[PDB]
Amino acid sequence: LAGLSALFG
Amino acid sequence: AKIKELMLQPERIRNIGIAAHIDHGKTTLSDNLLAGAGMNAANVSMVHNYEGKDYLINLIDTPGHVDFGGDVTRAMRAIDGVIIVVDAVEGVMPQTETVVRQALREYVKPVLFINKVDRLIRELKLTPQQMMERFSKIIMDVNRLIQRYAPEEYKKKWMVKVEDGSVAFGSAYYNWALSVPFMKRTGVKFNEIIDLTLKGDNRTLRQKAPLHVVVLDMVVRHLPSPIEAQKYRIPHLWEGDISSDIGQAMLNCDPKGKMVMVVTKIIGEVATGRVWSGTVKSGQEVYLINTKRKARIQQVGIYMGPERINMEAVPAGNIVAVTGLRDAMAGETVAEEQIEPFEALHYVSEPVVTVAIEAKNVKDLPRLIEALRQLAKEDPTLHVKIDEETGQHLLSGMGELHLEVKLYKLKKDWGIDIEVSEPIVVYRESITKSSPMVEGKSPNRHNRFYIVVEPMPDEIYNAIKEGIIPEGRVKNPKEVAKKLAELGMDYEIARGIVDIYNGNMFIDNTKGVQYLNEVMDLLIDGFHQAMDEGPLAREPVMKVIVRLLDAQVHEDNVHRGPAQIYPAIRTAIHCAMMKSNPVLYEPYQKVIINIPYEYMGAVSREITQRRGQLVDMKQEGEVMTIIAEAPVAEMFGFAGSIRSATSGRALWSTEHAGFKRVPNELAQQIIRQIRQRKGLDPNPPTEKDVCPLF
Ligand SMILES: Nc1nc2c(ncn2[C@@H]2O[C@H](COP(=O)(O)OP(=O)(O)CP(=O)(O)O)[C@@H](O)[C@H]2O)c(=O)[nH]1
Repeated sequence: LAGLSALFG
Repeated sequence: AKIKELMLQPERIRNIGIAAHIDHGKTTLSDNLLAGAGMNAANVSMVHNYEGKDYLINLIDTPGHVDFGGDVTRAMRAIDGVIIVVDAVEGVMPQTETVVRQALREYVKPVLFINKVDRLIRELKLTPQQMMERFSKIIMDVNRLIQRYAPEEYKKKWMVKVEDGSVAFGSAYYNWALSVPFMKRTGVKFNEIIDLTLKGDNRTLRQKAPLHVVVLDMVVRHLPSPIEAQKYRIPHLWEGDISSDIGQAMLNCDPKGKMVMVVTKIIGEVATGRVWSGTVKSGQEVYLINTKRKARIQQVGIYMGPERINMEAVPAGNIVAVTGLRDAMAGETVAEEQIEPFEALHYVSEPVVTVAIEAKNVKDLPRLIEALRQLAKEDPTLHVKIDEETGQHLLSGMGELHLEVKLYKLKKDWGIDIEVSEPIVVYRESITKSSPMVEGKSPNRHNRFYIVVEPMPDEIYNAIKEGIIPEGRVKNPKEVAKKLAELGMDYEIARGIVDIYNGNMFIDNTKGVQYLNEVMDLLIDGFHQAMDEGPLAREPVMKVIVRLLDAQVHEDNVHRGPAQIYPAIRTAIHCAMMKSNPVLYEPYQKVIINIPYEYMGAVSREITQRRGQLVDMKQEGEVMTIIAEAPVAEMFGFAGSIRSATSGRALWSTEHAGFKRVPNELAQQIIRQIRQRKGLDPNPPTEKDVCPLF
């Protein structure tokens, strides 16, 4: 779910 | 333009299907998925380049109606991997939790695709991190389902990993997706999609983050090859033995083994199915393991895009279209070493429920009849009254939903909002004990027939309807008689067998009756008439044996018309029946209910409340499949009662269970109501009304 945050930036 | 020989290599094949709630996007997704790679239908195939190597991906038609157990489960064991599709606005629904349950049931590996993300951005107006929240909770929902129902060997590496690209996000209508690998490889992040979206710059987005690329990449990178899959799939798939040399024909994906395939669906006649082992070509030989007959194929072929293309030799692990297959069902195991099929022997059944239909609009009069008869031969179980103007037509099928599907053909597809009668249950009539002998005089008093009727032993009845003994006039008495003599019947009675008719039979046990052979066909027509409508409520007759013991036939056909043979034998049969304690029979259903355990009592209680009984019960971890029997007349409205009691998480079906005797206490009331509906006097005629006097 850390990868999910990589998609936003 | 030349891709026909990928099929040699099993580990580049992907056998997959799309699981989705409705309106969630699945048809659209599939259309633009495979249009995106160049070029309901049964199967549609697409070739896609991933990491320099080309993969042949199979997109198989997969229904999602959760009030259909059988089709849904059948299509999903046909596939090895599944794309679960969830609307981002709506989220993981109970129905989604279900289709996921079956997907995962037959060891199908899953990948998540959140769809309709454009709706989040433009329409619902969310901050990026609200979207993160909503994405992550859909993901977490799905992964507690995978937590909960996955096989113990898989419930933590069959989870979905947003970070390794097993979860794609996007919009199927605007041909775009995004996963972390595609970002890794292209530098596309959410900000650009949001931006481009908000500008309305669809075409850039289309080809800056293309749907079919992101999604098919996820497929190949995460959904398993046939030989990837069968290693764990075929054991669970059916109760065979692996030690067969056919066992590791199917255990790996062996083309040079014996061939073994299954039919997924049927369509001039064209069967689409999956090849488990071996290689078909046109004209070998195939035994249809439990459809009575055996046959062979006129054309073999494969699928390119949406188009039906013809080839010859296809190995295992692929999807094939074949023709020439007469009576194959959906689910038909076709192979030639004879083993037992992958799912249960399905009873071919007779229609048991009926509704009356009337067009709203006068102008839809002209040939509704052949539309409905298109489906009457599309689905063999359906029967209707053809032609004239009655009011108009009775549609007879297997159950409420079965028929009401057809209703929403009456207008999702053809153009008529419709008024349907209440449903009626096709009942039947029979006897409980053997009769004394009864005489049938013709009106001219010249022909006489001495008969008895006898209740049919359930072994022989079963024998007739599961096909062991055949319907129709007997074309081989000597051979048939033996097969009756195998069940507890007297051979010297069984040899006089003449006719089999709809769960009854007619036997000639007469010795030297001159001219009998001249009326015998008429005797049979009268017999049939006697069975078509019983003496109690004019319902069809079952489980009755009519034995002709003696006869007096006149020497001139001028005294032997239908006019005289029909009424004589017909009323003899009814009179005999009335003396043999005639009873009503009602249809039953086998009900197969699959649920999470928490609901079982409720489920159970529901079945009890419908005069039903629990027959059997299969458990796999936290998923529970309850098998019951309940009378059709008590099963109306079940989808509602059951959706309420399992909160939409039940997945279920029915099968024909045969007919059983109606209890005496309810029998009378039911008979009176049937007669009343039919425009007859409520009170059933007794033997004194039916039989002639002194
Ligand atoms: N905004 C938006 N709408 C979408 C997206 N995908 C599908 N839709 C819309 O949802 C509607 C229904 O989706 P559809 O793909 O037909 O779902 P379905 O599986 O075919 C359900 P049915 O069998 O009843 O036709 C379509 O009109 C389509 O325009 C998407 O990514 N974004």
